[PDB]
Amino acid sequence: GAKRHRKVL
Amino acid sequence: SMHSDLTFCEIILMEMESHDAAWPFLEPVNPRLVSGYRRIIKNPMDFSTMRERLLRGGYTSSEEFAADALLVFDNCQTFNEDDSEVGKAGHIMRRFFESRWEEFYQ
Repeated sequence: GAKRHRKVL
Repeated sequence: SMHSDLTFCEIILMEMESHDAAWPFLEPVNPRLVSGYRRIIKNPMDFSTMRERLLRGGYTSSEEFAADALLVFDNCQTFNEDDSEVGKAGHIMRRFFESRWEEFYQ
């Protein structure tokens, strides 16, 4: 799955 | 010497790059692929940028090199979930980096 920011950010 | 220290830094960088887990850090992050990266990370750094700096003689000490390596690892921790593939990869790189830096103290 794709690289993505922490949900909280 | 500066030269012998920087030679060893170059070796550490090569050895990091040789790991399977180095893949997220080889080139600068493109925020067109990775949403919010520019908003969240103020000071981007990656291994290609470090390699170019070494080749041009832009590090005057192994401490300057270490500062960039740490930025790579800290940016990764900051941006990515710890259980993400990239998060995990940064933890692997930092651990390996420290394991090699130890040779300065043997």
